[PDB]
Amino acid sequence: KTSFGSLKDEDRIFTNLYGRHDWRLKGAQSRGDWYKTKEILLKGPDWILGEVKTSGLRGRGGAGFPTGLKWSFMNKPSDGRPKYLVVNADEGEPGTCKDREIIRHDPHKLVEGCLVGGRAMGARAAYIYIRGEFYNEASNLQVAIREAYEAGLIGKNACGSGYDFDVFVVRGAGAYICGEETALIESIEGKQGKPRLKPPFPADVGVFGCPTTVANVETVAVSPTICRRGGAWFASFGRERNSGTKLFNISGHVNNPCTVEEEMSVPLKELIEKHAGGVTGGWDNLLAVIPGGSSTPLIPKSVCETVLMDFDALIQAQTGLGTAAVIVMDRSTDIVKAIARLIEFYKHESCGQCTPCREGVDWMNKVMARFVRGDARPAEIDSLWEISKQIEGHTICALGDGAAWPVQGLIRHFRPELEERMQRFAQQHQ
Amino acid sequence: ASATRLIQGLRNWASGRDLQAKLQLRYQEISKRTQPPPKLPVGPSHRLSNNYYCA
Ligand SMILES: NC(=O)C1=CN([C@@H]2O[C@H](COP(=O)(O)OP(=O)(O)OC[C@H]3O[C@@H](n4cnc5c(N)ncnc54)[C@H](O)[C@@H]3O)[C@@H](O)[C@H]2O)C=CC1
Ligand SMILES: Cc1cc2nc3c(=O)[nH]c(=O)nc-3n(C[C@H](O)[C@H](O)[C@H](O)COP(=O)(O)O)c2cc1C
Ligand code: SF4
Repeated sequence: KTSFGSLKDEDRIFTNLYGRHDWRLKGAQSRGDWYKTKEILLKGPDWILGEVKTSGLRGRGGAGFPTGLKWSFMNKPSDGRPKYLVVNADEGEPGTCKDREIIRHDPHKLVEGCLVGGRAMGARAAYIYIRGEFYNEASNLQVAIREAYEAGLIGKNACGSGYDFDVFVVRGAGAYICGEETALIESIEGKQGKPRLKPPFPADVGVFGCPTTVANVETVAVSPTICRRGGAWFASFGRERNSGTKLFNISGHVNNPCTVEEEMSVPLKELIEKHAGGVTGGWDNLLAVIPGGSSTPLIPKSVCETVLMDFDALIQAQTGLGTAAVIVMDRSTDIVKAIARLIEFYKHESCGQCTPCREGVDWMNKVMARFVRGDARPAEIDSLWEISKQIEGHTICALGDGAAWPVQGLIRHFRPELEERMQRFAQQHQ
Repeated sequence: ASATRLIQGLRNWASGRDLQAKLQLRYQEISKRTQPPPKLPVGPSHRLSNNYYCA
C-alpha cells in the first residue's frame, strides 16, 4: 500500500469517540469492549506481548517508543516487589485533547486496556494518573471502574481468569511536568512532580520503587482491540514502523477544530481538508502548522503540502509526530507571538529541577518577549539558537527539549520575519 | 618664540641650524589638555554566537 488515509468506520478502534453512544458498560459491551477478555488473559503474557510487538504499536504518548518492546521489560520474574502498570492520563500538551476523549467517552476501553496490559507485564494493579483539571472525566472513569468491579471484570478474579488486578485513579494537581513518566511517578508518591534521572528506568525502579510501566491512555486503550483483531490487522495500517490508527486533534485556524481517528500515514493536507474543513481562508491562507502539539517544531506551508502524519515522515520534515496534535496557523497569525506564548507556557510549566531548563527556558522567554516587540538585534537570533542547543540534551527530561524545539523551528523557518520585526522596531524607535 | 629677530639670527648663526622651525619648547601646537570622550572598540571575542571559549 502506498497511499494512506480514508479510514473506514469498521476499522476504528475508538468508536464512541464523540459521546454519541452510551459510554457505560452496556454501551461498551454492545460495541465490542470486554469481549473474550478471559480468553486473552488465559493465553499468558507472552502471547499478548507478541501481539503488541507484531502490531507495530509505538508509544502514543508522543515519543513513539515500541510498545511491545517497552512492555516486555517487565516480562521477568518477581523479586519480592509488586509490579505496576501506570496509565499516563495527564495530557498537558497544548493542542492535545485526545486522551480526555478516551477517558470521557470510552472509559471501559481504557479499563480493559489496563487489565490486558497489566496481565502482559505481570502487574498487580493499574494507577491511572489523570489530570486534576479533568474532574468530570475522572469521575466518569471512576463510574466505569465501579461498573467493571461490580461485573467482576476487574478486581479479585478479573473476568473469571484467576488473575487479580486493581485499577486506581490518582488525580493530578495542575502540573504539565507530571505527564513526564518519572515526574508522574514522583507525583503519585506524594512529592513534587520532578523527573527522576534515567537510569533507573521505571521497569527497574518505578512507582514506590517497584517495577513499573508508564503508558499513555491511547496506547493502553488500543491493546484489547489489538489482542482481539490481531496484530496483523493493526500493522496493516500506515507505513512500516508506522503502524496502526491515531487520534488527531486539529485545532487553531481551521474551520472545524476536531478530534478524529485516522490511519497513521495520512497526509496532513488531506487530514485538515477532510476532517477539519480546511484552513480558514483556504489552503493558500496557511502559514504554519505545529504538527504534533507544542513541543514539536513548526513546519511552513511548503512542507505541509506533501508531508505524511506519522513518526518517520515528520522526523524527515525535521519536526516530530508527537501527540499528533495539529495546530494550524493562518497568514493573519503573529507567529512570533504564538511561539513566544508557547515558550511562556514552557517556563510556567517547568519544575525547576535542573539548571538548563530552570534558567534557560526563562531566558528564552525573555528573549522571545523581546523578539515579539522587535526590541533586539539580529545577532541575538543565533545567540538564542545556541541557548536552545545548550538546553537540548543537557536536561533531566525532555521538557527542555520540548522548549528548545519550538524556538529552533521558528528560527529555522521564520528568521526573515524576526529580522524585519527587529529592523522596523529599530527604525521607528531610533 | 618670543625672541627678537636679532637674537634669533645670532642664535641660528651660532648653532648653524634653523632653530625656530624646530623649537624644543612647546607651544599651542600640542594637544589640548581636555579631550573629547573616547569610544573604545571591543575585541574579537565580543560576540553573541559562535563564541565558545573552548574554541
Ligand atoms: N502526550 C503528551 O501530553 C505529551 C507528550 N510529549 C512527548 O513526550 C516525548 C518525550 O517523552 P520522554 O518519555 O521524556 O522521552 P522518550 O525518549 O524517552 O521515552 C519514551 C518511553 O520509552 C522508554 N524508553 C526509552 N528509551 C528506553 C531505554 N533505553 N530503555 C528503557 N526504556 C526506554 C521511556 O521509559 C519512556 O516510557 C516527546 O516526543 C513529546 O512529543 C511531551 C509532552 C506532552
Ligand atoms: C514534559 C513532558 C510531559 C509529558 N506529558 C505526557 C502526558 O501528559 N501524557 C502522556 O501520555 N505522555 C506524556 N509525556 C511522555 C511520557 O514521558 C511517556 O513517554 C509516555 O507518557 C508513556 O510512554 P508511551 O508513549 O509508550 O505511552 C511527557 C513527556 C514530557 C517530557
Ligand atoms: S528540564 Fe525543566 S522540566 Fe525537566 S527536570 Fe529539569 S527543570 Fe524539570
